[PDB]
Amino acid sequence: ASGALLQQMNLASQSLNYELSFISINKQGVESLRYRHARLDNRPLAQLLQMDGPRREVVQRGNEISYFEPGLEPFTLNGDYIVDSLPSLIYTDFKRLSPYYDFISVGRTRIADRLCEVIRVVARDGTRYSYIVWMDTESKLPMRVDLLDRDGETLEQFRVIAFNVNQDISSSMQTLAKANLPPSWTPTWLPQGFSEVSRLYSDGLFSFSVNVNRATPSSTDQMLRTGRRTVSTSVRDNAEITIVGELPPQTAKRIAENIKF
Amino acid sequence: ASGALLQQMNLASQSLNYELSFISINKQGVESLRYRHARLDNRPLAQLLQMDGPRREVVQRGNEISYFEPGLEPFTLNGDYIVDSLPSLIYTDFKRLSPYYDFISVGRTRIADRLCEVIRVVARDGTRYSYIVWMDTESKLPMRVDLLDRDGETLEQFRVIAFNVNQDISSSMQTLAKANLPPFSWTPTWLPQGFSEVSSSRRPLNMPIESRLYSDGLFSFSVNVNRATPSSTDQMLRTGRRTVSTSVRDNAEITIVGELPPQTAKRIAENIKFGA
Repeated sequence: ASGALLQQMNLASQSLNYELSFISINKQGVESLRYRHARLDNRPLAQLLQMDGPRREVVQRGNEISYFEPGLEPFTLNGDYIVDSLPSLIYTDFKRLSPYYDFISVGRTRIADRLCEVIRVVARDGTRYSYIVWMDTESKLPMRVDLLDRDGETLEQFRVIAFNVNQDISSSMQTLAKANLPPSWTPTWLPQGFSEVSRLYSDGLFSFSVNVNRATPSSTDQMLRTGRRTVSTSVRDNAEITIVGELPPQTAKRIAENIKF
Repeated sequence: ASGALLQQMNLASQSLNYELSFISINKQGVESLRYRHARLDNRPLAQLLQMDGPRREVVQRGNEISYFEPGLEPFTLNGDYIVDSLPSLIYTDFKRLSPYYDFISVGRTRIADRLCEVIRVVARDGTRYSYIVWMDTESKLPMRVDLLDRDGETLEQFRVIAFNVNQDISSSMQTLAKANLPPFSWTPTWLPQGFSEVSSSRRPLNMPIESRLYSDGLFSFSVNVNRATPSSTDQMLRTGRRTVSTSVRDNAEITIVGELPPQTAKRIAENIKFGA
């Protein structure tokens, strides 16, 4: 049941017309955001508005992502998503994940006065951070997403606050559509499901790089964690192995010590 | 002008029909709430809904507050507004405070995509916590409220996330209008300026404890005095807004409870005089 629900959430995020007022909670604080999404002529339309403070806005048409900020000059990049809108979990190909993750039904509750299916996303080998997701039972849109460290402490929370689904594409989305916008070593142990994309690795959800240079007098063993990001440096033989990305320290360490020359 | 704006925010919160989806942030976490307010026939109507988890709701019809919670039995109490609704600051008589507080204009910014006036509410004697308020420029409704300790760290935060003002009274506020709902031996000798005694009680449980409640119109605290026991100790605990200060002098256990900096609760206790 659970894996199919998660795929439906992915698809709903992409096909429905909707607006979410949400909050993004981390150790820096709580940020207020508004995300609008629509599909016109099989083309994705989106706006991410930042809701307090300076009027930072990012819009998507197709394929191009345009950035607006008072005083600064608007510019357009290529992208399939708006960075830091919905959590990256929502973009997952859950079918790819399914052999090496458990999707666990944890029951249901309300978020934003809407009944929600609650589902844990956990890697089977115990090597990774995990999610929980609360998804709207009716629309399947994500209502809350927690990223959890292995000790169960929350690293990131995303929380819808209010909440509407539209049948007909809204005025501002139609206006958006027509708008004038700016023109020698291998890692011998890896966690299950990670494959190579420095060497960059992904399991379809989390990613990390493994870097190896020659060791210098300045090479040190260190372990730094900033939020999602872990930086692990290790000196073996004449090499400085550096691992960077969304991994528990213990598992970053294990990758390093299993690099064979 | 800042004092006048704050009075207008007070009045707007009471007289307009509106809905606020908001969050309450403190050390415990972030809580999602929805607050609806209306005035029908010069009577306040309100609902506080709790937006995640179990469906707890509180309604106000005039002066009865009614509490609803699945599995439990609904009950109605008397009150002027829903507590832990809008911040208590919003109900202040800012005219009473004016000889003791500064109302300081700190500029303007956006909250919930609305332009807001930003105002600092500061006790002049440096004795109290302070607020900042972000108030909607058009409606004057409160958009954000920070309670700050004296070191400027925030103890509590109200923020609106969205935001609707109605000319007309809603369907649920009309349904609500017509619904079936349930029916001594010691003075303190130093007090910060503006605080006055609201009430006094004595109650057992059976040694008497004598309490006096104090308010300046914004902040409140109680001074409590019982006989000292072998278990009575000096302690100082702060939870958020709430400070609990216990001291043992003579044969008395003085306990101060409420919205006060630790150093000022301590000064109240050491200035209680026993006898005359």
